[PDB]
Amino acid sequence: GLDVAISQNGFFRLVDSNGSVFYSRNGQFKLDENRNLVNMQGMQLTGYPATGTPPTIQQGANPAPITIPNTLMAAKSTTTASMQINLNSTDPVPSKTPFSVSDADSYNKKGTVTVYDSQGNAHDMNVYFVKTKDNEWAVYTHDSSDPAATAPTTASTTLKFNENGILESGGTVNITTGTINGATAATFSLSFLNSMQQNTGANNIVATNQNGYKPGDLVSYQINNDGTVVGNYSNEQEQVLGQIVLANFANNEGLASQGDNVWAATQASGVALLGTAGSGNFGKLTNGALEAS
Amino acid sequence: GLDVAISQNGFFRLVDSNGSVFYSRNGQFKLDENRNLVNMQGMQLTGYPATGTPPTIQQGANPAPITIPNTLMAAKSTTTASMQINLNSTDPVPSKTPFSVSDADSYNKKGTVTVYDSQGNAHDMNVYFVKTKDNEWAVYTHDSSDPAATAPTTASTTLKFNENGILESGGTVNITTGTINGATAATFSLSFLNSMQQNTGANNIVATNQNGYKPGDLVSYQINNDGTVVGNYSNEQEQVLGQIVLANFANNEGLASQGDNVWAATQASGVALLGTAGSGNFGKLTNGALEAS
Repeated sequence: GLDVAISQNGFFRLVDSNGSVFYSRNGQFKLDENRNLVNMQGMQLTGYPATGTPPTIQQGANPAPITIPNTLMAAKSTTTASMQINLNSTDPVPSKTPFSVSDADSYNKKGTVTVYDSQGNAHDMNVYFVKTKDNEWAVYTHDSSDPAATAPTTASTTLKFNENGILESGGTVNITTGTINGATAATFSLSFLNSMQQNTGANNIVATNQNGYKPGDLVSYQINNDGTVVGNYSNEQEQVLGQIVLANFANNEGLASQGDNVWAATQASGVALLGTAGSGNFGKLTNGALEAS
Repeated sequence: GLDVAISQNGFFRLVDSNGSVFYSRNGQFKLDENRNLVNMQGMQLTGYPATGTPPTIQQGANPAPITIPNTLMAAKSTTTASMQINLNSTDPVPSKTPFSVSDADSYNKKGTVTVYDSQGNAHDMNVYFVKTKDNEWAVYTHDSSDPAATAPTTASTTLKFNENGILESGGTVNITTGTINGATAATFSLSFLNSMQQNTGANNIVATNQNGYKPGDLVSYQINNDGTVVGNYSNEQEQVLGQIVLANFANNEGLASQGDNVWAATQASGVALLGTAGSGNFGKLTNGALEAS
């Protein structure tokens, strides 16, 4: 049961099953089976919808019943990843050829970045650096999570460093994962931005990142103090679901009582003028609410 | 990446890693780290294994995952060799005695045949012909590749020719090589079949042969149009590795779609009836494939 209060002026904007619009400062709502937020009389709380991916609020749409779906948040397939490596200029060119993922002396360094496909399976992508000549390093990649993968035989790219050790070419390359449990592979741009070749040191990965994630179950939802409604999911991600609209009238004394501190607009009240908590005419909600699903 | 897809009837027969059997006309295979030919879901193409030495495909075989091992093809120790020589009846009996591999006027002719031991070392076998009297020629042999081998002071055989110059006796003799780098010697039958004594000419070796060879690294592999899978090795030899099986059903409409273009047998389809491309129920593969290692 959500309890949300208006600190200063304004009313929540509600609708009944016929679409007639009403107003109330009562902030007692329960999530019903249709995933709407409803007061004790069944009227639905309204606000701006969220659309797109990532979802965003459309403040120019007509207000409609807020929904808090329990639909899982879809996996996002990785399309970018990065690895920042410091490579040692004094490293040997490996004598053991060819390169093999199972031959630890056929490469100079292995790193790993875990990426995700459209279905949300993890692919632990191993990245191998093989010094070929002064200042140049072949890069192989391999999906270690794919039990039916091919052995890489050809470098994905070659990093070339200038005399000061700054990466001058070969720093971005398109990688495709293996196909796990039928799912279509992730295809992503792998960047080695900020990698350098040190005059001396040991091969070391300083940072990695990637922009995908697994699917998430709804763990909790919340109303922020500006009325934005946000879902929190089990994949450590969030999605905006909508934003509560508030209403003010030129004359509150003209509003028609429906009982149960619900009100209707009249000629005497003027038209409802709409906005959001914490902007323009309206103070923030006193707090908002956070509720486990 | 191999491509042998099927516009005809017959299905390839695949297994998942649990041994469950599936069928598909899709012929897109990759050679994975496990050395199986897999489709995009990681299912393994199956067929008859190769057995024996030389490896062959039997009619009694259970289909199993095709393998294309990267393992070396083993050397074959030589067990036969031949040298066909035309010897000159007017040749002198050498006056310089004794016979010595180092004294070029102590023999009438020298030839060479390179044989192999089971490790694959080459032994350069020198063969010396010394006319002893009318129509008889002593033959000495020596492994020039073994520094510890005793100098030949006794003939390995004596060739005797009849009045027409046809070989009458002494034409077949077992030879044992020396040893190289701690490996066991080769033992082979040396044949002088088709050697002749000409009324007049110069001593001349027309042909040699032997049946051994060095070890070979895998260079390429191929699928022939009858589905036989063959490895090609750097010793200029080949090995059969297996033979892809095809399946047909009494009722294809009865097969259970597994997604993609993969199918499972059912009571409605009947049991799979197996064979090979280019025989019985099945026409040849449209082409086959050839891939470098």
